[PDB]
Amino acid sequence: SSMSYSWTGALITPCGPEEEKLPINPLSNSLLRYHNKVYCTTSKSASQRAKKVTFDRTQVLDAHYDSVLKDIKLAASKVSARLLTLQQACQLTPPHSARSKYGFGAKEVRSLSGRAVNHIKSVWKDLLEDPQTPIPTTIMAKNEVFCVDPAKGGKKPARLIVYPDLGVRVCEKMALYDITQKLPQAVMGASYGFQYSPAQRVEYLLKAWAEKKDPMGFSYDTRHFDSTVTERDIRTEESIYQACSLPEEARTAIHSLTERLYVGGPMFNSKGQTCGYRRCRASGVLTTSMGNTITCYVKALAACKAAGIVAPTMLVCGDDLIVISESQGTEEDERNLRAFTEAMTRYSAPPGDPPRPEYDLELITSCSSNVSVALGPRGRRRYYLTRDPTTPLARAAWETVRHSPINSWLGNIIQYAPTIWVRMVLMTHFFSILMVQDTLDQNLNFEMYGSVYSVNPLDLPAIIERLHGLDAFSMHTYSHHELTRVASALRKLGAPPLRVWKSRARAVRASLISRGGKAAVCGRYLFNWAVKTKLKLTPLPEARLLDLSSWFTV
Ligand SMILES: Cc1cc2nc3c(=O)[nH]c(=O)nc-3n(C[C@H](O)[C@H](O)[C@H](O)COP(=O)(O)OP(=O)(O)OC[C@H]3O[C@@H](n4cnc5c(N)ncnc54)[C@H](O)[C@@H]3O)c2cc1C
Ligand SMILES: Nc1ccn([C@@H]2O[C@H](COP(=O)(O)OP(=O)(O)O)[C@@H](O)[C@H]2O)c(=O)n1
Ligand SMILES: [Mn+2]
Ligand SMILES: [Mn+2]
Repeated sequence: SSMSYSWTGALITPCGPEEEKLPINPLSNSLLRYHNKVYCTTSKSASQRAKKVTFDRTQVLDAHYDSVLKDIKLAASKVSARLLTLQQACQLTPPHSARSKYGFGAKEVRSLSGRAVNHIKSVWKDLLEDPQTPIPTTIMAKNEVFCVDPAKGGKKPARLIVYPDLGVRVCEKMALYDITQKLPQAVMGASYGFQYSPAQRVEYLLKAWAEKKDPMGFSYDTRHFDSTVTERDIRTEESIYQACSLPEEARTAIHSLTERLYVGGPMFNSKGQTCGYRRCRASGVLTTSMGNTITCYVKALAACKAAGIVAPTMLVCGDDLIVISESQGTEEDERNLRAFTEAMTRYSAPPGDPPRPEYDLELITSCSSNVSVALGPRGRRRYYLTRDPTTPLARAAWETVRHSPINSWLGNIIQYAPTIWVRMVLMTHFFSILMVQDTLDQNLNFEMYGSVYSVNPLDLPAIIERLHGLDAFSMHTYSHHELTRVASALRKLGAPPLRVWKSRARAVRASLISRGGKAAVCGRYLFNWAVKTKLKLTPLPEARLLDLSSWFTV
């Protein structure tokens, strides 16, 4: 039926500058050596990304989907949501969020400057009163940093980002913000993924695998998900929102937003030229993650009914998906996943990689992360969440005039603290730099789902214990997979081997303990793995005092 995009063929122009790599990346050139392999996407590769995401889509709904949708709209019916006040909505604007054509910006919006408050009042009135005219959107390349893959044809092209004006975005929060904070949890329950700390996520997969008598899991990511959301998906989700107990002013605005923005609108490049028209999900609206994750839930859950996936347990993070279910022999299980894929493709959510039933939890990957196991001193199996370190390393090497990679180092040390690569590579380089910089106690930002939290480098031991527990400073024997992947990435990036890092880590332990105080606790804990004779670490009193709830939620 419907064509995802159409293109006037104007360029997808960049937004401001696109910083270049420098001839010395002086923070990360003691980390890895092949700074050529570390590249950043760019509006140049936008034309190529355009060509891969455009295609006529044909959706084929059936009674499994119809059944599922109703059980979800009934789950949504249990919801009460409230409008956000124009001012609440305003103060949710991120401090550096892209400014408005009408000369004002995140600065003024969060300050409740009267100029903006007015123009946003006039936006929201026109939202309620006119429920048809399209809302112009801006399309721009997305810039993000990757390592090259010569197997994947070199350098990825830049993901497309489409978003409305800054005044608009605040009204989406007035109409919809409250729903984003409740509906995914009300519809899916524990199937909802973005509520779990890494350890909590691991506990869930473990709980699920254990309660099958013969489990079988697989993962599913949809190829170019933002472009396979059809106009009927986006309206079907508006009727999921409308299932909720809402005030009448909200429903009007919601409906107007769906008709005028969400189901599609003309896209403008940064120079203003009409760039094309969009008939799919704009990645950039408030509902981008709620909408993906819920649309994904039904499609995948209906396709589950359609394949005869037995006793399925689901974990949905955006378009990524894990399904630990009941096995029907290796022979039938294979057959079902084809039915799954076919069903999904019939729903306009075709995969990039054909799913495959797996029977070993380490071999199942989704959300770029997998589970894994290590022994401790106790000879006892401890499970953790790890991932391919090739990209986190690459982003640890992004140094330009304008961006310093250290926040990224924090982010990883926090998120994948138990990993052999964080413990032995990142943590080593982190403190090694901070101490020489003599900024070991200057605060750092840790970013996650758009929230930023203030984090001080010397608190890392108690933070990591509240999130991962003391077992994180005692991982004895890593899996043969992890050992191979970590080795493999260090080679691929010209970083020194893990043997080397053990020598350098010994040193950082010395200076850290020799600074005493908090620095010394970082030594004895974060680098206990490094020493011939391990100190018996005990709980930290600070750990019990920490509130890390909203970190890994939404
Ligand atoms: C609602 C939401 C908002 C986010 N906002 C920001 C932000 O403003 N600035 C920033 O630097 N990072 C943002 N992120 C990414 C976030 O910081 C983490 O990196 C995120 O958990 C992805 O982890 P990952 O790279 O291992 O998953 P991935 O390997 O990237 O797999 C993709 C899955 O994770 C989600 N995801 C990954 N990257 C993003 C992204 N930029 N935006 C939205 N979803 C993403 C997708 O929903 C998808 O389900 C956001 C993530 C979510 C889910
Ligand atoms: N940096 C990012 C990455 C993904 N996303 C969204 O989350 C979805 C995840 O899809 P993905 O990461 O597997 O890549 P695609 O399949 O969309 O090409 C995207 O379609 C986008 O809608 C985003 O909004 N910002
Ligand atoms: Mn995808
Ligand atoms: Mn994905």
